[PDB]
Amino acid sequence: LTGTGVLTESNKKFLPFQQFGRDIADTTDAVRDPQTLEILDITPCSFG
Amino acid sequence: DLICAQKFNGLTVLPPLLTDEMIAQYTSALLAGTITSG
Ligand SMILES: *[C@@H]1O[C@H](CO)[C@@H](O)[C@H](O)[C@H]1NC(C)=O
Repeated sequence: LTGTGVLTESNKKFLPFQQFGRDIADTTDAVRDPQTLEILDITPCSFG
Repeated sequence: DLICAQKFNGLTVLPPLLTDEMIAQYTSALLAGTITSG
């Protein structure tokens, strides 16, 4: 799954079985690294 | 939050030209002029 954005380590408390994340808008805004078990935040690059 | 989420899909909100301080100044001016000059 592809996209674009700025990656930041996330302090949200994912449960062991959960793998993805979603927002109120119901779009991907949090993913878990496959090779190593870390949770990162996704935020699109600035626009205006 | 939800307000910020909408901001990320091509939806934007502009700020009003007149701020609350200016609105309050206008209202106070009207009130004072009234009570002092009919
Ligand atoms: C594959 O990558 C993971 C994460 O670094 C590591 O734990 C594992 O040892 C690796 N396996 C091999 C064969 O390199």
